[PDB]
Amino acid sequence: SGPVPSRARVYTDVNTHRPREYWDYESHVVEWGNQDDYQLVRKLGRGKYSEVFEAINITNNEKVVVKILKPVKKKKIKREIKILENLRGGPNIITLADIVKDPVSRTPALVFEHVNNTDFKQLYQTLTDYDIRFYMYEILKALDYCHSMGIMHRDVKPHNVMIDHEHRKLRLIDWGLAEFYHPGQEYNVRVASRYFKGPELLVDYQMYDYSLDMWSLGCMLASMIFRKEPFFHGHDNYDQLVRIAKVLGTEDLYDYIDKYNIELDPRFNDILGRHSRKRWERFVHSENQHLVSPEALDFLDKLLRYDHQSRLTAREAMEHPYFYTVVKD
Ligand SMILES: COc1cc(/C=C(\C#N)C(=O)Nc2nnc(C(F)(F)F)s2)ccc1O
Repeated sequence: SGPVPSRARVYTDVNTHRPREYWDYESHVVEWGNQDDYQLVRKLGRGKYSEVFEAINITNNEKVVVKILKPVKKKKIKREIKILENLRGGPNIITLADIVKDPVSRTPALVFEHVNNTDFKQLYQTLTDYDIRFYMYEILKALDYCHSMGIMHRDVKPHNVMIDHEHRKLRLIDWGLAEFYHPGQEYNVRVASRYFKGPELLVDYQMYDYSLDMWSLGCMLASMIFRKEPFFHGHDNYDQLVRIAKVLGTEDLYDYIDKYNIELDPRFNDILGRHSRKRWERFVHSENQHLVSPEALDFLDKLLRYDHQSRLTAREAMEHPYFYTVVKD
């Protein structure tokens, strides 16, 4: 009895066949740079796990960004550092430039390339149909890369997608929640922002994979093309699943949990209800129709599936007709 196991349908065995040093981040040995190379200019932001500063690298006169990690498990720190080093140079992956020991926090400070960002409230108010297709494709490059390298991001959301719109430059950031995918491994479901959490997380299914990121990407896409941010706006993790079910319907939710022999929290008995699956056209109106096309809706439809094994992979997504109009390098 109990839930049915699951495996990724792609990149299943990447970490199996890479050497142990690649994924065994607990044994990684950090090469420290010199903290005096970087002069902090201003604080950019603060989160649960870090503070971020604009800085100058006074050895080359280049702007950088410094992420000073808040005290946390050595394991979580080494995990992020190892993942960043493994992915460095990949398409639209934020580039780790240095690692220093901050003298005040006495924790690692990660030094990254500087991206001249516009925060996603003003940007998302402007982006055209063409812009959204372009930047989605750029996100997909990053996701196929990290998935192909055995890593799931697990925190895909607008805040973690930096865009310097002037230079049409995109970087996927904050790999602090990212993990190595190992077939059969059970993972923490307390990942991703509420609004971007996949159904697998919301029904407490731990044996998930790269396809989690594709659900999150779908949530981003829906918010952008329908001009509703966030799209699934739950007030807590339970209501989050109810909001999803009011769109995707309850019958396919039950098919999903029945497939994996998953049982819903009895707390859903009085709040879930019975809901038909809705057609995506109902979210189209005169103020977002310029961002919507049959191709957009089909693409969105193929990302937002309950069954994590049924979602487009990043590579499959890049083959979708939605991207036919995007100029390719
Ligand atoms: C929060 O985690 C990260 C954050 C960042 C970078 C930024 C953040 N947050 C970042 O560069 N933010 C900026 N905000 N304004 C910038 C400006 F105005 F200087 F362009 S950069 C890079 C890697 C990370 O893992």
